[PDB]
Amino acid sequence: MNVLVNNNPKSGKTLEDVIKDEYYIPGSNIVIIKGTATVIKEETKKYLIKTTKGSFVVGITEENETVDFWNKNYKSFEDKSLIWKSISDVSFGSIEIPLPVSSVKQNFKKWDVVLSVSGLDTSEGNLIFVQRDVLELYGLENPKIGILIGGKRVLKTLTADDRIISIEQMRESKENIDYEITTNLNKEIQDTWKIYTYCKAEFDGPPQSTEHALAILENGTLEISENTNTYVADCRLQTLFIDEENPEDRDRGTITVRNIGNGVGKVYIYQESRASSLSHTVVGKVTDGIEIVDFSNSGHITVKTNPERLSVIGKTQKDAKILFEKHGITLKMEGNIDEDAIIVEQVPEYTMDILKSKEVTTKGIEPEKLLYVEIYDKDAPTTSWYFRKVTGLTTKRIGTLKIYFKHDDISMFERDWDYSKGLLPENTPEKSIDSGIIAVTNMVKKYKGYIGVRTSSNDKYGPTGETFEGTNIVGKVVKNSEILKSVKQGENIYILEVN
Amino acid sequence: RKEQIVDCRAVMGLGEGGGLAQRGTFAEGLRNDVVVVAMSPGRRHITKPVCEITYGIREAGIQTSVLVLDAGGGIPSDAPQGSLGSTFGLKPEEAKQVNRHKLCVIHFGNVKSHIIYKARLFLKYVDIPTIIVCQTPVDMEDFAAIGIKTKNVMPLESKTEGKIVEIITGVIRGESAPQKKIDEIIESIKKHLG
Amino acid sequence: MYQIIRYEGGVYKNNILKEWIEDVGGFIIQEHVMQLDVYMTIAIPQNEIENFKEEAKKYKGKIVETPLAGIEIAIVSPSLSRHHLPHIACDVSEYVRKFGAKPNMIGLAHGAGKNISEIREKEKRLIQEHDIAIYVMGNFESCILDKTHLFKVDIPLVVTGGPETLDIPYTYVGNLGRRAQRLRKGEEIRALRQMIDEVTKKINDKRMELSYDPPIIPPVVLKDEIEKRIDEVRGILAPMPIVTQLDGLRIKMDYDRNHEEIENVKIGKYLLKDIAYVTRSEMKNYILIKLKSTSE
Repeated sequence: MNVLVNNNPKSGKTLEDVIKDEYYIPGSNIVIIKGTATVIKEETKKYLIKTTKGSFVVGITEENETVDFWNKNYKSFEDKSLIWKSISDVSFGSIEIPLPVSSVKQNFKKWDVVLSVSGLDTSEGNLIFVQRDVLELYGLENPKIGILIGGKRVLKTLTADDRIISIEQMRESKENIDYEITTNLNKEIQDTWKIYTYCKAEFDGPPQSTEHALAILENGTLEISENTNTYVADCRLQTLFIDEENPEDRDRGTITVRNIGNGVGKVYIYQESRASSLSHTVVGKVTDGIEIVDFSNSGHITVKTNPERLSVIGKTQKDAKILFEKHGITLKMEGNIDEDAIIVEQVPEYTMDILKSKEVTTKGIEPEKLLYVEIYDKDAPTTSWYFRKVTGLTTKRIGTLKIYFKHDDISMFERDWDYSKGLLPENTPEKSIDSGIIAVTNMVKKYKGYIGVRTSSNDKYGPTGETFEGTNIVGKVVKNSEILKSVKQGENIYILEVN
Repeated sequence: RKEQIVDCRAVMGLGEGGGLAQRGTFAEGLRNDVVVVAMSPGRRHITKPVCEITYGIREAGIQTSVLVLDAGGGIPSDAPQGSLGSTFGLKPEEAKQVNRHKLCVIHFGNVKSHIIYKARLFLKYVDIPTIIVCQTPVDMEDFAAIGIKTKNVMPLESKTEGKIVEIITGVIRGESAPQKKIDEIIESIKKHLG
Repeated sequence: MYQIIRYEGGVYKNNILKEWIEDVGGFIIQEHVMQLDVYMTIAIPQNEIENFKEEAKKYKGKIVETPLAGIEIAIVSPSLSRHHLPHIACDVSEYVRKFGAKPNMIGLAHGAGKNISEIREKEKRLIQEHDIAIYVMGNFESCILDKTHLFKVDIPLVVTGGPETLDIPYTYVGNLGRRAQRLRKGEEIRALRQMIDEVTKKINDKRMELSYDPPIIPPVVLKDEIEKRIDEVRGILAPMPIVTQLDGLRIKMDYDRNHEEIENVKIGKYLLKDIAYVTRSEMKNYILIKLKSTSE
């Protein structure tokens, strides 16, 4: 009935009822926690005590059989006064110790818990808390049960009068947390059940890495691609480079981006307090609601980022105006000023730089200058991924292509010699290439990775001057044309994916 | 008579019933006077011809280091018509570990043409005087024919920065070295160290 | 919490496994590539043991449980001559290395003889700078019985000797005397395993004693922090540039030129000089670090 929700209790039996108010992008997981178990387990290999002279910490080491005796017979040695504190060390009891008192004497070390049956009389078995390394001195199979270290002074000061009274142990205790992971809504709630819906992310780091993390969390959901006992990672952008080092502690609920190696660009959220790493760039932290990350092993988690991503590249000019004035940021115009002018470039382009500078320079483009392209992702997956990485469409909505070489009908674009690695021949032409086809030369040719397009058709050479076996088609230009013939070398043209 | 402490290697040897040393490993004898260079951790080089020389140097009162080369077998790639079988080489860290010693003792093998180019590549990066211990009699002039610095027979165009200070012949790989060879090595080290 | 084990796999895709270790918070203590296989001593958190085992079986690697890969051992041979050095002492040292420990050969100046034997104070303190000392003695009862004064240190001690049973007031492992062959017979391997068992028991007792009052910072992550801050640690030509001791470290730099740099290292929010005893080492004028506990 009366259940506690987040911090503001609700009641609605079905999840839907309570999660109606709770912000949640559909598709993520639901974490419920039930409660705590608080299992008390104690083995006290190291035993405690409560003598009339204080409390020392004994610790069983030599199994022998004195340990087997102590196991439960230490409770029979409870409330036993110090019998003697002579050259034969401090002794206590003396209780019945049926352990076969083998005359065979043994060597013992300074402060070594010993259950030497004093006088070889079972019932006179003395708890001889050894003080000085006594050599062949006591009988018994082997009086050595453990070693005394903690509270050494206590057993030293301990006088005959003082007893061990409450021979303590270690009250060893543990904790278990119930967790169940869900993603149903029509279920009955019994009483006093706690539900968490989303986590809050606070971003504070270098601008490029933080922008990478924001682009990962632009939709509010974080995919769980890898999970361990210490972190969960997202692999949406695993081949994108960053060069920023932020090597501080990867504490509980820390967000990091791996900046080097096979997994450069992966976004990590840490569920355990770990040491700093040079290969991890911390981009922020998760402030409250960590348990949704803690108890989620796979799927989706709804993430809300405190600093909104201020990158308006796919929007109109009035949208940027109103969104940046609602954040109190001074604005100035550069290119197309029309309220519907499509923004192409913004200076600075990083959210952290914008917030620290409190000014944005927005560049618009003419409606007919924007180039419209369609990318074949199903036909040439690797080539399309490379094209998106090089043109920048993986992060923003408008990509930039730089003219590298030009001759009449051909216009070749610049390449990135960092993403052109697995450019296996993917979509090779079979017939004559038609006009307005974007293509990338594969690893077969010497100029692998160069992109180009031609405004005419030939039956022999691709849009980049290579034969068909050395060219894989990635996409085509759909709507806007007659701007590739009026762009000089080195100038940048801007593209928009229309699928 | 003084204390002698060896910084042992950090890597275990070759299995259970095999050699104790590991390839590409260095064992520092604290005070750096003589380094003994072994080509491989195998039975042809470890404990039969190398650790015997090592205990002779340690018995003479000179602290000893033993370095096992990572790639000590074969001929260098600058041998005529390239290398065959395996490629001999020296790492920069190995050269730096050798170069902090006052003297070097290196154990070579049988073929005369292999030893000269191996010593040339070794002394291209080692600048301390080294003693060559091999089995077949090589003269201390055939090293100068390919451009190796040498105490008695200098070359006109020296292609090495290190000097061969003594050639000792009659030590077979994988066999127990006699006391006379150890005495010759000790006398050479004492005459060319202090 | 940081279990230390040895990984034996191949060099192919080993960098991806190193990245996984770095991602889960593990630290690579020692790395060695022979030809195509790599031996990797890694300290990983205890909650990732099964995940690392699944990762290692993905790359067809091998996990070897090494109980001694957090300590350093002094092996005290009487001399470095042909009698004790080229066999037994290296057999003991390599068997100690097989379970992860970092050994050091201590050759006494006057450790030979029955009544003319003596031990210097400098050699004594060098022995006390280690975590545990192993003495490689001879094969006569009266010789070792008249040689007890060599084993006079406040360090855990295991004495190896020729006779099966000795009446010294120290831990003794028999059937390991002075020999001239490599230890390969069954009795010799059994005696080596026995010595490993005794040193493992002593190390476990000392670990429990240290765990009664833990230090401020574990030595493994302190070594990791020192390698992260000090940039001259990659230029060390020593076998193990930083040796992880039981309750400290041994950094193999010159003490006079580097102690002010080592002490002024900020770990967490603490300076190192207030939390550790940075002192000159007897071994080649190195830097020895002894960690304080949480009581002080």
